[PDB]
Amino acid sequence: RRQTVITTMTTLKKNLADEDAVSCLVLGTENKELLVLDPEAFTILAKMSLPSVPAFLEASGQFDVEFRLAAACRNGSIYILRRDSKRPKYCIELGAQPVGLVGVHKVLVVGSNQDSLHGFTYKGKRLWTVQMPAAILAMNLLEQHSRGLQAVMAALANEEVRIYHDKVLLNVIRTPEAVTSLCFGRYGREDNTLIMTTLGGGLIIKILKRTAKLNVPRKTRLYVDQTLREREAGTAMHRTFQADLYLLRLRAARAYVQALESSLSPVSREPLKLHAVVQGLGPTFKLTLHLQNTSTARPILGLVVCFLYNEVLYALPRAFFKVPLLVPGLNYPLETFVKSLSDKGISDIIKVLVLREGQSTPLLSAHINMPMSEGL
Amino acid sequence: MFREVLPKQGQLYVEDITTMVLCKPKLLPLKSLTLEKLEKMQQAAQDTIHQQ
Amino acid sequence: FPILEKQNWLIHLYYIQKDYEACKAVIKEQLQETHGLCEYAIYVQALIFRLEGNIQESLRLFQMCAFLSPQCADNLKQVARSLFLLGKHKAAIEVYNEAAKLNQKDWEICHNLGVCYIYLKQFDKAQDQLHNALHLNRHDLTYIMLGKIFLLKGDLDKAIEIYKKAVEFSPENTELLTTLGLLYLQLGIYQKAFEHLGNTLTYDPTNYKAILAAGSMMQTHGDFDVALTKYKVVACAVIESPPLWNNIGMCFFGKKKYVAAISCLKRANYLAPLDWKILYNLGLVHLTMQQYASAFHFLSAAINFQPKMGELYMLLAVALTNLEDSENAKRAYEEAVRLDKCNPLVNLNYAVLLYNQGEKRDALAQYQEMEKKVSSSLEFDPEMVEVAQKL
Amino acid sequence: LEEYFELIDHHFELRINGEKLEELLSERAVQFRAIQRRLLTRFKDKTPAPLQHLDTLLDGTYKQVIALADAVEENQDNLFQSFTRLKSATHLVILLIGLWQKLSADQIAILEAAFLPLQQDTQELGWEETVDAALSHLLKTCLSKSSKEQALNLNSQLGIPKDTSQLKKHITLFCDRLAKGGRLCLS
Amino acid sequence: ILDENAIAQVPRPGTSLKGPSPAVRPVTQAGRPITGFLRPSTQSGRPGTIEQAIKTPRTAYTARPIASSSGPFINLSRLNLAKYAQKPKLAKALFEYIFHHENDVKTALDLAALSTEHSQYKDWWWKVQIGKCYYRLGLYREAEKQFKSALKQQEMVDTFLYLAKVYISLDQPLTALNLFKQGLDKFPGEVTLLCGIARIYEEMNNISSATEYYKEVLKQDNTHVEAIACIGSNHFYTDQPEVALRFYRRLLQMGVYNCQLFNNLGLCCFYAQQYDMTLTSFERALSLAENEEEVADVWYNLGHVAVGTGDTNLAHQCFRLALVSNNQHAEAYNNLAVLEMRRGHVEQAKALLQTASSLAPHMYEPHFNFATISDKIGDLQRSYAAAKKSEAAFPDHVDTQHLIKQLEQHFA
Amino acid sequence: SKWLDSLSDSMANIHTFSACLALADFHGDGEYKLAMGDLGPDGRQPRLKVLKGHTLVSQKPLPDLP
Repeated sequence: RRQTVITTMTTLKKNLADEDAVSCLVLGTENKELLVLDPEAFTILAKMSLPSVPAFLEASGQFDVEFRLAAACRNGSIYILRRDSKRPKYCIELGAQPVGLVGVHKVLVVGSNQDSLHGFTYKGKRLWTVQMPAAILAMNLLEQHSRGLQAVMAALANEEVRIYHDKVLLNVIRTPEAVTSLCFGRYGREDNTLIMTTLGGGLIIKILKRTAKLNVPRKTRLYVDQTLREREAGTAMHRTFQADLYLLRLRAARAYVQALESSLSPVSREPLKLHAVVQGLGPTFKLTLHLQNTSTARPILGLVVCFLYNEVLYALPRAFFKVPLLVPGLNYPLETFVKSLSDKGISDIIKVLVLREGQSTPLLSAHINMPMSEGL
Repeated sequence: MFREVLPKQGQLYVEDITTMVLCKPKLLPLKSLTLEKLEKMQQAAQDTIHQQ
Repeated sequence: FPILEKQNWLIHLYYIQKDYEACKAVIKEQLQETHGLCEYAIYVQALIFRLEGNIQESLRLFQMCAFLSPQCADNLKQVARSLFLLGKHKAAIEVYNEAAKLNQKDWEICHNLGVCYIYLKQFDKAQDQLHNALHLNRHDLTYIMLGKIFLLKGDLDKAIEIYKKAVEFSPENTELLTTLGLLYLQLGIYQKAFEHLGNTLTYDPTNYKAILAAGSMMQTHGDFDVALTKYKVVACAVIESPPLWNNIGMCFFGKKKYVAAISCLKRANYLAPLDWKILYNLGLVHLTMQQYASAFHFLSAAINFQPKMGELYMLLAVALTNLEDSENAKRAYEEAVRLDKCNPLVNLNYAVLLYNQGEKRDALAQYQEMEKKVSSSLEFDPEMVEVAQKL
Repeated sequence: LEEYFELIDHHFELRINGEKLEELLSERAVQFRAIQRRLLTRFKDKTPAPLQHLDTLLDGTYKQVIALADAVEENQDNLFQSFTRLKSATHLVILLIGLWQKLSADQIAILEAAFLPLQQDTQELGWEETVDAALSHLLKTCLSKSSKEQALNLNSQLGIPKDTSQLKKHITLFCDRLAKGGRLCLS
Repeated sequence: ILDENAIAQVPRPGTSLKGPSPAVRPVTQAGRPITGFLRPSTQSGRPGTIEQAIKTPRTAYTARPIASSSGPFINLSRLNLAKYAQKPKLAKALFEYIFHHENDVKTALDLAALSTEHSQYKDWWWKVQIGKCYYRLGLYREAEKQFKSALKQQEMVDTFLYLAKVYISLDQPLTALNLFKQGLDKFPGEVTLLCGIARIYEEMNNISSATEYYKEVLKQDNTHVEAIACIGSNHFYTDQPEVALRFYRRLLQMGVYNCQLFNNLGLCCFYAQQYDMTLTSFERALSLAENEEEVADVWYNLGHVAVGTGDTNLAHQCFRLALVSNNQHAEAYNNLAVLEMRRGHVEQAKALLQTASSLAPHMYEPHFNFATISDKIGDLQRSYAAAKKSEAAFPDHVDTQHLIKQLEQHFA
Repeated sequence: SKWLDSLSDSMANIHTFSACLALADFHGDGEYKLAMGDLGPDGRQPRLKVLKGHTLVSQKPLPDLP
């Protein structure tokens, strides 16, 4: 059979709500269900249907006439359960999974995974939100009836715990290590005991006393002399710079055309990109050609690589080989083993030509200055 | 004798938009004298090896 | 025969406190014991992977969680989300559709379909889907995406209503306030823009994206020292940002600190050599400084970066008039007057060039063109009347 | 498609064995380097001292390194033989696919480019990843119409897989979608 | 890597050898901005493992490609060094021959030991030579002993610089600085000592004192190529290109005629707004370049000039020529990809930025641009993997932080 | 300094949570104890431990994790 597991458990008051009243359990099954039990934990009083597995629970009021059940689930939402409603129908999303849930008499705080608290109303309308400096590990309730102080706590991950009322911070403490669980009650014989457990173990018990301009640069004589020369001889500068720009365009076009002629550009309709890396000292170097098809979606079927070296200095096993089908977007490393043959250190260039199989003009090329041999 | 009037107000950015940055101009570092001598002595051996 | 999900609560509590170390160990132990089929040691593990940079193993494990629970809308949502975190939006849409044919009452599917159709440039379907996402459950990000749709597709006339309705509720979001203020700047309104930018600055005093626009608005209506202080507020947070230094250089150019403005403008230009606004500002300041050789250079650069402008060619022609090149100034002024529509300064300056060339014939044509175009500048008023009476 | 997969699996088992042998050789080399640095430190020191059998650990590590090097050499030779036999098998398979359906010269050239990518294996690119990327792309741009599968299953990478099931699935799917009447293209 | 001599393993930050941000000054490693005046003693960072040092460019940690470790007139195996040691007039020149010509440190040390014992250990020169033999044999302390014993005999700038080398080899900057100030107490205005102090201060990367000591060198020499080049570079990159143009025109005035000097003069002239002497300097540079990497750098800088002028086509051609001349030029790839994405070709830009970030991982611009374009189209996984490497390259960036925040927000 | 510190210990391996740890009266006479279902040091050994004063009085094994 397919049973379930219980994850969250709190109590709910029957009719009196004093120190001697009878309380009834409320279980949150792993199956998305809430079981409102009996005073003696043997029979079911109610079965409530929830849309997601609850993680945190809050029970306010008296069960018979006025019960409010807030359920923080795993889907990052608070669902409230009232009388006659088998389904909540009043849900509030937090945007992040709720790490805690503590119910103040009027406001309901929800601790977010985004390191903050969000105070909502029991009708489904947020009224405030406060930001934490670090993560929220555990939220509990600090209630002292002498001063009527019922404030939510916060066990932050930055090695501190800050007690929070409606909006104000107070009584922030420090710990030698970030704290994972806090409890405030009448432990021992003090109405104001707070016991706290470190993320690494250990215990810290605290008893609350009842007596609570810019970098704008500078300019020197050189700058004013240069600006004076520019103001007195601006025309000649303009003319000679335009002449120099014309000559530069001329020479750049010349070199671009010469490169196109020799096809020496490792980057050059017909999309490709290749560059050759050399690795290793010693007589044997690993020469890996990183080749890449740079197109939207079009493979390149017939291509082939041919090496040009000095056959007296380098012994290439396979100086010519086909390349795989180049899929657009993947860098193919195609490696070879160059080997220096000269007994004396001689560094000679090696050319690489990538070309079609039906054409004789290289599609593109690359050069590599082979380093020294460091032989034997 | 009329002087052309220039606008007194420039163009001001009203939002910071992430633009691809370029690498920065590279001042070629100079060399020492020992380094030049070492490189020339390294290449002279190559030249004599090729010239034999 | 042991219970399947024995420790889902413990795994959830370890994952929700941002541990990702003990949670992983408990996940591995649970999976080794149960030989799989846990559906929540895989789910939380994939979410942890997604929290790290990896969005591939997250997709794989969400695929496994969908395979375990074939009818579970949240698993399909998570798989489509893992797709959308990669570049594939069509497949994300086609998985969100299946996630919707199992649950027709959630806002997340519609919001994510909107943001996907946005990346797919299908604006009708995106717009309708985001309207639906509002009607199911209004969220801030849906409002932002709808405003983005109405800005990309059309005009701010459609975005002002949406952003106003958005800021109407939950008015503490800095993004909404700041974007509505920016869109007010984009139009003639300068008052409500200041209102919303101040509303933002009350919450966040050091908001860089709002300080920049506030300082811009301030510079526009004089009072450069207030904008300079606004920029001093954020100078150290962003010490190298071209827009900030361009605005600071225009501040220093306002109060006749031309050298300390050339400095900031050149620094901003070095950090962004492809930004036409800094080039235009450098050209203008070098015109005001009467250098006329760098002014032409920077204005020609800004022309080569944004050529469909009228003031650029006007300033380039004013730089060419003092460079002993009057024919180039003629053709530049022709380009400008053809490419300018609502700035009479170009017409007045071309009239000045013509009248100084001894023509006095087409100078009247440029004067009449200016007077047809038209009104605040103190020194463009006098030359208006002096080139009138002397013609 | 079934006596063809066993050769692929033999090839991939040899590849995985080679990667394991190499990651073991890495550890052996690190041990040798550490013990060698210890011995060099003992050498540079003036004062005499017992070797503490550091030389024995060095000899043991050296024997391990030589054994692993010989193992890697033999695995490389076995991998090369398996690659040649796999090349012959895939030649036959492309032939039988180009006959089993009236495939022209263009589609036969596409198949020869996709299935016969390399001449031998290297520690950065192997037959499996390359043919898998090529087949995933050929099914992506030509033989698929659903975008969900196009993004979920029909993806291409150039890293050594942990299993050959994706490659075999893609090959069977290729033959299937050819049987229904599909045809290959490039654009 | 394989030689450990520093006593302290993790010493205080500021006492070990092992300014403008990478948004202004180009870089060579994660940090270590590019320097002026390459000298063959520059280490400029160090690798972590043998694999990283091998799988990187051969000239990324030294001015020259790294090695594995740092008829005939007279046959060394024929002469009895015990007889040439008796004659010091022969012994000194013979030792200089063996040491600097043949590079036989063991026989040189044998000769030097016999000579020193012949002189009854009373001449500092043989002590310095034995110390040098030791220092290049590997024994630093055994060399520091001889250098100290030679300083005791007679103070010389040579022995001071030798001890400085020894102390820097043992990773002890603050000992070398005290020794240098002691030497300056002996020689009140020596230029090599001040330059060594400045080199140590720049290796420790506190430029605010290296500039002071280079200024002292200038007050002494005023033709020093090292101090002039360093102060000039620092003046150029801290948005003062006119002072750098002056500092480099000084080297031009002193007969220096290089490819580096003229490209530097071109950069300075253009960025100091002197448009008449800008491009002729780049032309002289292209003329003087005795390499294929120098030509590529000059074409890269000409493309920078062009893109500062506008006319992105000329800069396109110049970057492509920088690639043609040096295939492993990552800045050219990055800038050409920026111009491509300016045109519209996104896939070309992606591939070129991937190539750039593969060639130089220590740079931050290719990673940032790849992450930016990815995030623009989607692919938040690639955007994260690239922005995180950007933050690894330039960890105090700003746009990288906003990108990482947006990404980590999309992941939840 | 409103929070008077009482005990700070670090050897107590108490890896409970903020919900499986509750204090109440357990033998009358106005002496409140604190019962907690503590996991293992890692989460392997479920052990119910109760605390009176600041010395451990009874820890006993539990079938499964509370």
